[PDB]
Amino acid sequence: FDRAQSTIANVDPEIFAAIEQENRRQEDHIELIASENYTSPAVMAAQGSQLTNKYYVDVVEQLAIDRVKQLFGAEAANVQPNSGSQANQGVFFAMLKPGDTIMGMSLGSPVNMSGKWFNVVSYGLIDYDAAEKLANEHKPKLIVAGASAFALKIDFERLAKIAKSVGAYLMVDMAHYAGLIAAGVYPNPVPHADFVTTTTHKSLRGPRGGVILMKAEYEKPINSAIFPGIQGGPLMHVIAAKAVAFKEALSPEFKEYQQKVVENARVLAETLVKRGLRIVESHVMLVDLRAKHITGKAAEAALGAAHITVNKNAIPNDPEKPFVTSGIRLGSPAMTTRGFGPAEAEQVGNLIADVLENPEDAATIERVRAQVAELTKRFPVYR
Amino acid sequence: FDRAQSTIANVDPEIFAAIEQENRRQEDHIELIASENYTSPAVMAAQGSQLTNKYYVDVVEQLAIDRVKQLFGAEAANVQPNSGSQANQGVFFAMLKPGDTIMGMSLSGKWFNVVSYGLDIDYDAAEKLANEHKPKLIVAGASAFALKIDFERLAKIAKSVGAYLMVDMAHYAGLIAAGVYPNPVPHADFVTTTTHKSLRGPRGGVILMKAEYEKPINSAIFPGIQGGPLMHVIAAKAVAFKEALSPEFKEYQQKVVENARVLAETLVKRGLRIVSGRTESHVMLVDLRAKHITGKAAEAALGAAHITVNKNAIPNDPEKPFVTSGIRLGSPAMTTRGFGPAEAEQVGNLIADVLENPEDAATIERVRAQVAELTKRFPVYR
Repeated sequence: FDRAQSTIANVDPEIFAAIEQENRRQEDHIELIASENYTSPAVMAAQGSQLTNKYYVDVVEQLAIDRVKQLFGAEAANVQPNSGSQANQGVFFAMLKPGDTIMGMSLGSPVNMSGKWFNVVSYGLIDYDAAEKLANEHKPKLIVAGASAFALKIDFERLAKIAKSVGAYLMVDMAHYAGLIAAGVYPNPVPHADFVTTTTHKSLRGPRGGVILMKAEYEKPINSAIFPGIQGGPLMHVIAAKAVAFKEALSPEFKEYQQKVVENARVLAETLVKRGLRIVESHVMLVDLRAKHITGKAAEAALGAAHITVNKNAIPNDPEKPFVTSGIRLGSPAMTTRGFGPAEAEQVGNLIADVLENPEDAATIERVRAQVAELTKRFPVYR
Repeated sequence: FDRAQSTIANVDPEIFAAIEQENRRQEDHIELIASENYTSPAVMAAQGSQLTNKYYVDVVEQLAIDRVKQLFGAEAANVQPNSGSQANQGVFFAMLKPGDTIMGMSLSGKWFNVVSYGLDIDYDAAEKLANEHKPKLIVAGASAFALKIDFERLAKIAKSVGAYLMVDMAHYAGLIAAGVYPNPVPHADFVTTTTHKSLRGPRGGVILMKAEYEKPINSAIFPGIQGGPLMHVIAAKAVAFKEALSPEFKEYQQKVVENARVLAETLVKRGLRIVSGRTESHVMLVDLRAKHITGKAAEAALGAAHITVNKNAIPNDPEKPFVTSGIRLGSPAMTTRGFGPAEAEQVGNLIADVLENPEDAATIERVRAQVAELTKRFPVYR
């Protein structure tokens, strides 16, 4: 908060100004990028604590491990990774040898994989027969699925059977869905997978970081490779922040929040459809913009000028170049965190359509900016 | 501070209590582990900021990069790693391929073939080993600074066998920034460091490199060093780098060196032997054999008296590795919280008092009370 940040103001005016600019950006924009969120003051205070000075499991780390195990029903957990990528790579580093074969189920999908360090084979997404055939041909040591497995409603039990039949581990990256899974909205892969990775930010609404969940059989292999003797001191301040976020996620309020996220996304989608858009039980949607004769890139820019943040995104059979696109992808987690409910979701849908219908018209952009300002003033992120 | 961490108190009493307990531990102990320090309120506030919500280079990251390049005269920098060891891995895995040979010089075999040169410096013998094993990369670390290795000469040896030269300066980076120790950057392909320790920043790492290596370092997928940055932590790094550029930081390092000199001289007056670190250093290794106490026993007894040190083997140590005949200790942390030469001398005598009667309850209690007077006078954070 104000007093704490004031400690930066006179020692480093440039960094103070950058922080203040970002605070303003977060307050003044309606953030609809589906991976984005606003973590709590408690989370931030934990990672702003004196735990940064700290270098036989620390109480803070045991709390984080115990809570994340509880949240997902996992047999074991490692909370040391500093990112989703570090979590995913950490599984490969721990469990595999150079040149081992990894089979990804993809739509960097489903995770980024190094062709220098591994033999990476991809199954394009479902056809369980074709996946099993490919697995038998390539004999992967590990099969990995990600966001697309959730979006496409993959049967994780069935996938686990396929992995086991060819002698492969099954890994699932649930980062894009972790908060919803914790709330029971989406199926939990943990009972079925050997490894489940996630970010601690995004729909889990925690600090930036990662976690590896694993069956107890793989606790030692994971922890014998992912520990301070090899990767150096973990960030115990960030681990404390993870613990705080996991306690929040265990609460009934968090379940209600995720239900509100789903409902707000439904209302937003329904409003866009009423306003003539096409939508290609979720927190995220892909909007086909072609009926409004605007590209994804132009829509992203125009919405941005109106203080509404989205990402351009290719649609299926997109007629535009991949750096142009015919779509935008947008989600409800962040607007829900700052207090928007169904009425506000519908307002946002209408503001979006207003911009798309006249994207470079100055008066339209000004009116929408003013309506956005009413919303952001009434629903501040941080008080 | 109190208002900020108060936001945790009712939402997560268990974590709040753990934080309070750690705050008390930092306050109530004299920390002499040479790698430990206390970073500034500004650094903490940066990494406690809303930058955690933020997902072309961000102004914050460009400031961090530019400042660390300025601090060390580096051609390029990557400020992404989250520990010293992770900075090191970020070089190995970006620049090498599976099975490549790394030659370490010092006092992961699944991934690389590691050969070790054991450390007056025998450059010919190091060169001979390098010619036999043809390492793709030679790494020097803390022992290279402690032993006064000639980095220009080591760079020539690396070139002569076809190896990159990497130097890990984590244990000396703050001294190097202040001009007290030689800077390896002009001579090495890669220089890695922690941002904490003697640089007194947030916990993290940095890779410094010659300009031609910026792209391969930044692009590596494996093992997940790159590819999801913590912009709040990067802002904290930037703050620490601005601090390190200041004349005040140089004065701090001069005080660190002086306090270590006083500590060492006091311990010698009390009948201890300094193996290494007696002059021009923040760190020293104490040979305890004259006091007939193991490093393990010394660490434990000093800990009971609220003085924190690490046991550490001495050269030719007769004790088991978990036991040892020495302790390693340093002045950075005590200097940060305001101790000067008078207090450094007092600390030296308190240490000796414990070493001389480690099993005597009255001695431990007496020293503990003296330690409490010092820690109360010299709080870490106000």
